[PDB]
Amino acid sequence: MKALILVGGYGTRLRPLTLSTPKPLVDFCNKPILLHQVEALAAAGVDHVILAVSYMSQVLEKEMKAQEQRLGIRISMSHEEEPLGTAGPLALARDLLSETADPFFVLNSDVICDFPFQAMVQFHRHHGQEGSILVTKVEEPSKYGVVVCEADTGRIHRFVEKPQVFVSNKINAGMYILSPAVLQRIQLQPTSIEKEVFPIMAKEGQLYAMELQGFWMDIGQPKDFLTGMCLFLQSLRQKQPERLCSGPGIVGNVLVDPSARIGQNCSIGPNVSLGPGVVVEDGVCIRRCTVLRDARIRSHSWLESCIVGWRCRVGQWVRMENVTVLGEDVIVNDELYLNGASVLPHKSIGESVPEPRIIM
Amino acid sequence: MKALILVGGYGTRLRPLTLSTPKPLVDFCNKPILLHQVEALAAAGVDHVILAVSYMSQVLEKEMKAQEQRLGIRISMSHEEEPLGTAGPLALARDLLSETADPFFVLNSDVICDFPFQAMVQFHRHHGQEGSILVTKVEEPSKYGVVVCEADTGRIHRFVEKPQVFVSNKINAGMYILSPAVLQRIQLQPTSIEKEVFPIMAKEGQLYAMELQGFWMDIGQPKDFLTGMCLFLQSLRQKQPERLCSGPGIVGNVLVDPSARIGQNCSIGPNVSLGPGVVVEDGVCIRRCTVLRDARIRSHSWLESCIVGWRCRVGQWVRMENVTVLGEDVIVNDELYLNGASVLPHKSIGESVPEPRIIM
Ligand SMILES: Nc1nc2c(ncn2[C@@H]2O[C@H](COP(=O)(O)OP(=O)(O)OP(=O)(O)O)[C@@H](O)[C@H]2O)c(=O)[nH]1
Ligand SMILES: Nc1nc2c(ncn2[C@@H]2O[C@H](COP(=O)(O)OP(=O)(O)OP(=O)(O)O)[C@@H](O)[C@H]2O)c(=O)[nH]1
Repeated sequence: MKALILVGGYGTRLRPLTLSTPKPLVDFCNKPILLHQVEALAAAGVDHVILAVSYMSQVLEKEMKAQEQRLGIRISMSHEEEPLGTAGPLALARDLLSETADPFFVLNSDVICDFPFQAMVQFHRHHGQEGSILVTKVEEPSKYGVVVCEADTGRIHRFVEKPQVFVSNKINAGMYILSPAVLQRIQLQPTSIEKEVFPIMAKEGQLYAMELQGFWMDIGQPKDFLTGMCLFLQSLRQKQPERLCSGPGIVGNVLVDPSARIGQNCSIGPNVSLGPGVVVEDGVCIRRCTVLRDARIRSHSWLESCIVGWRCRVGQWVRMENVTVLGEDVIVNDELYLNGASVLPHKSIGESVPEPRIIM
Repeated sequence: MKALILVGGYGTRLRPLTLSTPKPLVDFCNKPILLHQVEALAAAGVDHVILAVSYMSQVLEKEMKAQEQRLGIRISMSHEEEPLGTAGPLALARDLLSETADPFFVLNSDVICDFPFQAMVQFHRHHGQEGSILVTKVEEPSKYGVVVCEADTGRIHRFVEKPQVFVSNKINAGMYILSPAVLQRIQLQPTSIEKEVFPIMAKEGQLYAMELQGFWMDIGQPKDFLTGMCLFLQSLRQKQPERLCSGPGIVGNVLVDPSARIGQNCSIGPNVSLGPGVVVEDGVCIRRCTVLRDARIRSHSWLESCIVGWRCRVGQWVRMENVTVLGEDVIVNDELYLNGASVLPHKSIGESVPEPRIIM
């Protein structure tokens, strides 16, 4: 099939991470999240996907042009200079996606599940109308478009009603199979697919709703980034137990990259994903954390529920907790305490942050 | 002469403006500050200028090499790959600054003053020694690197100083004359000139001082940028009053580019620097505020002590004050009070913000 991941957004949620690199090139469990979705597409049999680029096209173009030939598929990219939202990508790319009368796949980048492409195309053949979404039921999140669905038919009566769920209990997981007939309904203008097309789509009855098995998380937020990392390591425990590292100083599910290094007398606790090149010295405790490429974590420090970005140097006897995000090349001095520090890139910290702040 | 302007330190201070363009290329009084530097250098009579370019290398050099042909002076660019601090620059360009036994200018990226290049190059020869610095008198020397000198030689005993040094009352204005033998005190490793080379040169007896005559300011902080603005607009009233705009609603020292347009029945207050293309609508009271390029400020707004970045949109009845700095392409919604808001680029604000805060 031909597919489409709209990957151009300014990652304003997940901001210090998405200041250096784009949001799809943020390394999520030792492999970028665009690479997760496009690798699942290549597993599903989609022959062709094109990126819908708006911002930091350089790095995305380079890495994706390499991974094009990495795996046997023709993957081009549609470039936009003015950000047309998440719908204008459809009409910008309508030149090649209005060729045949076959449905195309539109995914958010920031969504990680296990991807039922074949189950949803099996779903989409039944109702035969324009658009299919998949949805996920969680109680507390209402950020996305919360949807109202039918019985095992699945037809959408209503969606996009504002937060005050009241027993709806289904939120759309941002993945669509659209017919090419709705390609002409969208126009070139800066438009959002989530709140412009889909409302009249829902009052027309053309959306249908496949709902998902389990392990879904959107990881556009750093707290949601660590929660999705927890879920993804749980799913890898239930699927590939040999990938998760296992030793005497390893608790729970830990995803150590082979290029990484872990010193002795150090307790890498549960739900940790060390990146390619990290140096965790002798005596560090790390639980629930994400450490990205080339980040050195010096000895006797204690990290819980925090993202440590690229080329960071965390000093000795440092305590970082409560979802602390560090940008690229952030240097924490020794014996400091960071609580909720959102640190921008290229900043050396010599002073504790005892309350959640944006260090700038 | 040869000049060496250090221009590749990341502008961590005055951050939402330097998260998009480099600190040398941010607009200060409608011109990049680096262009103030090299234009007064080319007026004074240096042969060429070496730039030390690390951070946003391509976008800075893409304008610098287009300006060198228009100036009439040559430009070399010592390309920093690791950022070698603020002294490792002239260790990188050692062979360029070692072509002849000659003092060379070393300049900072942030300083703006009446650059006294010829009086400085007259002063450096009389004292004989290896290096001379341009100092300036402050009002209150509370916490900055302060300098204590001699009576008529200016032989500075001690250079760098942590606070409660009250006896000094003189600071480094960021301009240095340097003989090539200082060039063989340096090493290719990353180092600072204020931290280590000037400290041992004030141990030697080579470092000499000569204080300026008014209007010095850095633009490293954003409030320091705003007081430097007017420190410059008071200068443009004192020296070349033709450049400053004057009109019925225009009061005080205002700078307006010819592309900038202003509706009627408004009140542009003193110390305003409207950049190129900016659209000021009806009834918009702008005072003490620099408005960078392509920024639209909608009607009935009030702005005081503020920096509006590139291509921002300020809504109707918005009250922005207290060094509220908007980054590039920040859309402020109507009827909103912003006080202290540092707003990161590509971010829309729907709530008013009463307390000083970074919006990430
Ligand atoms: N190609 C492209 N993709 C876009 C554009 N705007 C949004 N997207 C995509 O929309 C997807 C999901 O939307 P969001 O969850 O709100 O993420 P976002 O674009 O980073 O926006 P924020 O709310 O600021 O985080 C993101 O993965 C983006 O890649 C665009 O203008 N061009
Ligand atoms: N080429 C280069 N120049 C630098 C580097 N670091 C500092 N400089 C220069 O050193 C001079 C003094 O530094 P600062 O005034 O503190 O400016 P800054 O580099 O933006 O750093 P902060 O204001 O502290 O964020 C400036 O002219 C910088 O351009 C560097 O790593 N590479």
